[PDB]
Parts: sequence; C-alpha cells; structure tokens
Amino acid sequence: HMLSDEQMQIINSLVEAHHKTYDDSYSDFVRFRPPVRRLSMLPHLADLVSYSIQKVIGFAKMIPGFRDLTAEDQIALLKSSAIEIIMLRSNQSFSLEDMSWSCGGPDFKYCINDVTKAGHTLELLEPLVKFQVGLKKLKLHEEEHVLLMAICLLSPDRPGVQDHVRIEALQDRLCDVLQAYIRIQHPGGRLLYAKMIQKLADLRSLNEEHSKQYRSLSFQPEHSMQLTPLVLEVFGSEV
Amino acid sequence: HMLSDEQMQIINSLVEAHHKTYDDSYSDFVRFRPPVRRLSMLPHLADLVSYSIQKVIGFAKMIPGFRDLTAEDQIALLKSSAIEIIMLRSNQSFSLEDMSWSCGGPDFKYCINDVTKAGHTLELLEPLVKFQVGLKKLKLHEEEHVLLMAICLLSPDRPGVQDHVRIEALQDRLCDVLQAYIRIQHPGGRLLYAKMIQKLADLRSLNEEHSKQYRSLSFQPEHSMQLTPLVLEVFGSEV
Amino acid sequence: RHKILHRLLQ
Amino acid sequence: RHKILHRLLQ
Ligand SMILES: C=C1/C(=C\C=C2/CCC[C@]3(C)[C@@H]([C@H](C)/C=C/[C@@H](O)C4(/C=C\C(=O)OCC)CC4)CC[C@@H]23)C[C@@H](O)C[C@@H]1O
Ligand SMILES: C=C1/C(=C\C=C2/CCC[C@]3(C)[C@@H]([C@H](C)/C=C/[C@@H](O)C4(/C=C\C(=O)OCC)CC4)CC[C@@H]23)C[C@@H](O)C[C@@H]1O
Repeated sequence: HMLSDEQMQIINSLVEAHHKTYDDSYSDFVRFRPPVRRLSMLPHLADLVSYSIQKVIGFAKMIPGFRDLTAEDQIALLKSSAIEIIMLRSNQSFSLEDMSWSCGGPDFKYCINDVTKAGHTLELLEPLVKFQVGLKKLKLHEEEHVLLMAICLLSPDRPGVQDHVRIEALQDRLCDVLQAYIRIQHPGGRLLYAKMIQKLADLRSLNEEHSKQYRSLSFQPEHSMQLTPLVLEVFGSEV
Repeated sequence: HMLSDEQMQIINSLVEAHHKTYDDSYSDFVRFRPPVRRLSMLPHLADLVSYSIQKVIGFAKMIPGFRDLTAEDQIALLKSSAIEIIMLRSNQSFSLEDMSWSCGGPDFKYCINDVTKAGHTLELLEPLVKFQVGLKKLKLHEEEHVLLMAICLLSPDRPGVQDHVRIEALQDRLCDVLQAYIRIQHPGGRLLYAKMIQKLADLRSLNEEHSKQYRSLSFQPEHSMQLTPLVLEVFGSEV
Repeated sequence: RHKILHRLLQ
Repeated sequence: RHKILHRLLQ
C-alpha cells in the first residue's frame, strides 16, 4: 500500500518548491502598480500575473524531470499552461466567505467586480469562481495541491510540444504518486483522484475562454501597452 | 520689432499644449510602481519615462504643422528625440538647492544616487546634472521653454526622417518665433538665443550616451522585462 | 512595427 | 523569440 523512497522524494521536492515560490503574506504585492476602483484594474492585475509567472517558472525548474527536457518543450509547456497553473495556486488565497481572493486589506481583496475592471466579461468569471468553489470544497492537502499543479504543467496535450512521449512518462509517474498518496494519507478520499482529474478538464475550458478575451485585448494597443513584457511573451502567439 | 498674428498663435498653441500635458503637482506619480531605495529604482523610473512619453506624444500632436506630416516621420522624430524632450521638461521639476528632481516628498525626490539604482553610470549622470544647472540658470520663460522643446522635436537631423525638407521648414519657422520673442519680451536676452541653440547640441551628447547604456540593458532580458511596452518601442531599434 | 505609437498618434 | 523565458529558465 505505502509509497516508495523515490515517490516520497518527489513529494519532498514539490512541497519545498511551492514554499519557495509562494508567499502566504503577499508582501510583494505593494511593489505592483496600485489597484484602482476604462480598465482601471488592468495595471495592477497585469503585474499580479507577471509576478505569478515568475514564480511558476521557479516552481517548474524544481519539478523532478522538467529540467532535463529541451528548452523548447519547457517553453511550450509553460506558455500553454501558465494561466491554468496560476488559477490553481490562486485558490490558496480564495475564500468561500466573501467569494473573492483575499491577499490583504480592502486593496488586495479582488472581488468579481474588480476583475471586470480589467476587460473580462462574466463568460469567464462565472465558471472561474465556480471552479474555485469546487476546488476549495475538496480540501486538498498541501501535497495533493502541489501535485495537481505539477500534473497540470506536465500535460502532453499542449500545442507546441515535440517530445510528448517523455512528457506523458513524467505526468503518469506524477499521477501514480498522487493516486497512491490519496489511498494512504487521505481518509475519505476514495473518489478524490477522479475529482482532481476532472478539475484539469475544467481548466482547459477556462484556458480557452481566457485566451479569447486576451486575444481581443492584445489587438488594441492602448490596452496591451499596460501589460508587462513577460505577460506579452507568455500569452503571445510567437513561436 | 513686434510679432505677427500667426506667430503669436503658435505661442498660444504651444503653451496651452504644455499645460494640457504637464502636471505641476505630479499626482499621477502614485500610479507608478513604487520607488525602492540590483536595479531597485528601475521599475519606478521605467513607469516615469513611459508616462512622460505619452505626454510628449500629446504635446507633439498639438504642435502646428506636426500633424500634417506623414505617420512615419512622426515616429522617426519622436523616437530619436524622446529622451531629449523628456530631459527638457524634467528641468521644470529640477531644483538647484538639492541638485535633484523634486516631484513629491522623500519618495519622488530623485537624487543622483537614485538614478544609479537604475543601471546608469556617472558617464551620463555627470553631464546630465550639468545640463540641468545650465538650463535652470537661463531662467527661460514659459514661452521660451515650450519653444525649445518644439524646436528640439522638429529637428531634421534625426535618423529615419524622409521628408526632411518640410521638417526644416517647420523648425526654422519655429526658430524665428523664438528668436523674435527674446528680442521683444525678454530683457537682458541679447545672447539668449545662442545659449538655447547650444543646449540642443548638448542634448545630442546626452542622447548618445543614454542610448549606449540603454542598449547594454536591452540585451539582458532579466532587466529589460522590468521596462514597459511603450519604452521598449520608442527606445527600440525596430523600423 | 510601432503598433503603440501608431495608436497613440490617434 | 521568447528571450525572457530562455533567461528565466536560467
Ligand atoms: C495569481 C495569484 C492570485 C490571484 C489570482 C486571481 C484573482 C484575480 C483574477 C485573476 C488575476 C485572473 C485573471 C482573470 C487573469 C488575468 C490575466 O489574463 C491578465 C489580466 C487581464 C487580461 O488578460 O485581460 C484580457 C481581457 C493579463 C494579466 C487570473 C488569476 C486570478 C493571488 C495569490 O493567490 C497569488 C497567486 O499567484
Ligand atoms: C520625466 C520627468 C521627470 C523627471 C526625469 C528625470 C529625473 C530622474 C532621471 C531621469 C528619469 C532620466 C533617466 C536617466 C532616463 C531613463 C530612461 O532611459 C529609462 C530608465 C533607465 C534606463 O534606460 O536604463 C538603461 C541603462 C527607461 C526609463 C530621464 C529623465 C530624468 C519628472 C517631472 O519633471 C516630469 C517629467 O516628465
């Protein structure tokens, strides 16, 4: 039943990588452009995501097996899954009491109306908050939450991957660690693995709807100029 | 001796354009990334210049004759003279008492050491502060200061200009307005016009030294990512 | 090229 | 292309 020494070392490396790339106090948020309550919240949220992308890359470089991939596969995996990984780690700040992301006082409390002040319609915000509620109800352990992000990041079905045979080999080896951990250390999780895999397909729909609204913004220069060079590079179509 | 009706209307349009694109209170400075005392002041200064570029473009669009030029000449004139026009309008905040730009409290007071925290050596900062002192000693009127920026912007000797015959026609017509205004409304300015033209050649050396240090930064992505999409476009080499 | 400058020039 | 991503990947 129990895990092996090499499977637990994968857990020791992912949890440590997440602690090194996530701040539960959100102290670096003051270095962003201030939030403003056309598209007033766009500068603050653009810095918030650009800051998150830097942390996702730091977390990716510490995933066992990710660094041995080619530099092109690392880019294709990061570009197509960046917004999905960000939506996963954003649940750590989401709260079911106010139905919003809480990162500080009234300034860093991102309600549903605040994201509307960035150009996003309710066609994406309605399933996104629905995703945060369903994910928050799972009460995932810290090991399970960091495993879901590594599995979502190592997906072979990403546009631009080349050696997708090794990518599937790394993802399935990451899936076996999660599937076994729930059987051993998570009581009442006889159906948890299927619910987490279901959340991956939900992120694909959130990724698709996000890319349509971002594409509409990227063509208008008076709005895309408020973005950061990293966001334009990750969410861009260059290859 | 006196001016004509069409020459004074050029003055009424430039002074109004400068008032519409400059804030003596510097209230929009809080919307930038906060200043931090490797390259800690780079995010704040990158937003400060990107904000200034937007105001220089607004001031350029209200210069009489600039809007009738081709869209390509307007870009070639703005790109090659942006840092020069910015250094001109920056004198409005410079103070000889502390030898620094004063835009607010201790946060928006940009000393010489603060610009060093952006990657700039003293090879550019030493002549730049020397330029601000010599320009501040001239005690230029508001009409003379706005005329110097329009003359600096309409320079024909810019890399990338095409119809430089009309550009020289507009600059010399702008020079005659300045040369006559000093003779009429500025007592003790028998030598002022030559001193202002001398400051234009000084800006060319400041422009050259600025482009060398920016070029060294632009090749390092970990630093150029802290810039804005507008700064990368104006200070870039694309054509 | 210069997509923002074209737009900023109205 | 992707000059920042290459650098951010060390
Ligand atoms: C990212 C994290 C956090 C919150 C994330 C949130 C809450 C607010 C809404 C966020 C930012 C979501 C929004 C809707 C997504 C935005 C991006 O596309 C972006 C904005 C706009 C844009 O592209 O407009 C195009 C029309 C370009 C920057 C993502 C995660 C969501 C907070 C902490 O838990 C840290 C974590 O790391
Ligand atoms: C621009 C204005 C003002 C101040 C301007 C200043 C004072 C501080 C120093 C400033 C910003 C000067 C500095 C040295 C120039 C910087 C740019 O190149 C920049 C920085 C760094 C960079 O490129 O590093 C490459 C190695 C990319 C953003 C310009 C005007 C100077 C303040 C007000 O009067 C409004 C006016 O509108």
